[PDB]
Amino acid sequence: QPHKRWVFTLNNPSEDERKKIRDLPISLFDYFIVGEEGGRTPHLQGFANFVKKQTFNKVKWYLGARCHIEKAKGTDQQNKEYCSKEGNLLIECGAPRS
Amino acid sequence: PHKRWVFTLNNPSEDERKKIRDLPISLFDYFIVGEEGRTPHLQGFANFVKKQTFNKVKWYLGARCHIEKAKGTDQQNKEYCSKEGNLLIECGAPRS
Repeated sequence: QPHKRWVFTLNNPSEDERKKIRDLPISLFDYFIVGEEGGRTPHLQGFANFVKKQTFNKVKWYLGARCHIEKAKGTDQQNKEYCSKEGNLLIECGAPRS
Repeated sequence: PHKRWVFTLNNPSEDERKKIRDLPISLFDYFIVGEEGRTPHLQGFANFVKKQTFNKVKWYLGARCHIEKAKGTDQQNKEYCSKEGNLLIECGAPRS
């Protein structure tokens, strides 16, 4: 079952892993935010709200194999707040839908 | 070369709108383009990461675009591009 909204984390991300995420097209998303957190072991904290419904395999293809991804929960704005809670954003793109 | 540009596209194709929307997140520090319009119209603002000049920008945004170097605050061009309030693309953050 594909869903539209995914959350995801990446502990200790490589720079090639950072560029894979930033190299995504702006059109993939209604809303996209990934903050950097932690620097005793920095992890990425990301929430993606895709335009189309996406499948696990497709969310992993886009973000990276090493990401831990699962269906998101809560309002768009709620996860925006969760992802920008250490105040070091890497990517924001779009606007939070309902 | 400059980093900050402004552009319009008069009556812009669906293939022209998805060409602009298809662009990488990693090209811009700020990027906004709203739709305005009886003759609809695309008003944008691109604050790249790298310095780019004309022929680079027009390979990215689209040939028949009307581009030029920007002037005003980034939150000024943001207010300009969202005056009509129908946003197509916002990506990054309005810088210094």
